Amino acid sequence: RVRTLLSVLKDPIAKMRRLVRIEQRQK
Amino acid sequence: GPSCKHCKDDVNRLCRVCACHLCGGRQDPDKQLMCDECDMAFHIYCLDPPLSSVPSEDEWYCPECRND
Ligand SMILES: [Zn+2]
Ligand SMILES: [Zn+2]
Ligand SMILES: [Zn+2]
Ligand SMILES: [Zn+2]
Ligand SMILES: [Zn+2]
Repeated sequence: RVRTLLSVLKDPIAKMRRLVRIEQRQK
Repeated sequence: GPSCKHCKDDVNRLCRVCACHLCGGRQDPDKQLMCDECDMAFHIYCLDPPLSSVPSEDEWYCPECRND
């Protein structure tokens, strides 16, 4: 019941949240 | 929109930020655990020791965030 990468990829909001966090970190 | 500086979110590339933190692969995304602290992904079979299945738990934390 832990979150998988697939669970993130299939959810547009979760996916966008993850992209935003990665972009911020890479700044 | 946002795009990874390492892999450009190109599915033909490896990335240990966007995909498995240990092997950088996008394969078997249903077997990659998300750490609830650092939000890195980890194949159950990349962990050492490896997990035979996805834990039945509310949250999971990776060896790095556990500091073990
Ligand atoms: Zn990437
Ligand atoms: Zn990415
Ligand atoms: Zn892996
Ligand atoms: Zn972690
Ligand atoms: Zn690491």
